[PDB]
Amino acid sequence: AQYEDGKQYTTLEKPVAGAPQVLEFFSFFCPHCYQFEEVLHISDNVKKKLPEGVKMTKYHVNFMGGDLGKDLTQAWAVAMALGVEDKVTVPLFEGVQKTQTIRSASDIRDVFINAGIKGEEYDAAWNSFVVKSLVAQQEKAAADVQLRGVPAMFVNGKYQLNPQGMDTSNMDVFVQQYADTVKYLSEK
Repeated sequence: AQYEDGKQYTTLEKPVAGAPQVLEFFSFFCPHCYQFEEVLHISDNVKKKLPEGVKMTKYHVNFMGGDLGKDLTQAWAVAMALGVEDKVTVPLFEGVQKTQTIRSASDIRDVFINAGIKGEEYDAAWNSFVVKSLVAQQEKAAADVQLRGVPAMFVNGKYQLNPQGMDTSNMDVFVQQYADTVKYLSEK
């Protein structure tokens, strides 16, 4: 066939029930994740090819960057709670990987302040049980799929994207193959 298990995707030996429809995992420490966000705009192109009513979920992971990695997972929970993902994603990536000006929780917080989230509002969220539960959700989702690498995308808790088996000569062609594969898996 044109789409083949073990080629553009792999199938989970242990499918995950009640999973988000499109589930993406990333780390702000992850170099291909940076590319996926700033150069390729994967999430956005996948969305444009998904049907009506399909929600996309994106979670941060702990297993890169040690203590700061965990802070980032909590900060991402804050972004999700406040709905400010689209305002902090780029400066968090650049602060970690480009300028390397993010070295502490306080430096993460600065990114949010500069993005216009108020101090009182950020700290309140940071310490909230709603954010604690949101951290727990990110951890559980990654645990459920035995996750040891990012970037990762899972469709319906059964299929996992396999970008190593797509062409990389053309950046644009790669993105469409990726997005088209997600759509195919989605209709499966």
